[PDB]
Amino acid sequence: KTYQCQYCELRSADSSNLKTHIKTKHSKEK
Ligand SMILES: [Zn+2]
Repeated sequence: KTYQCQYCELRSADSSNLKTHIKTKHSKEK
């Protein structure tokens, strides 16, 4: 149905936007 995060538990709809969420609120290994 939707796409979820891989760090917390916040969803958007599809990868399309979700990608951004991650980079800024989790910032891979930065
Ligand atoms: Zn997240």
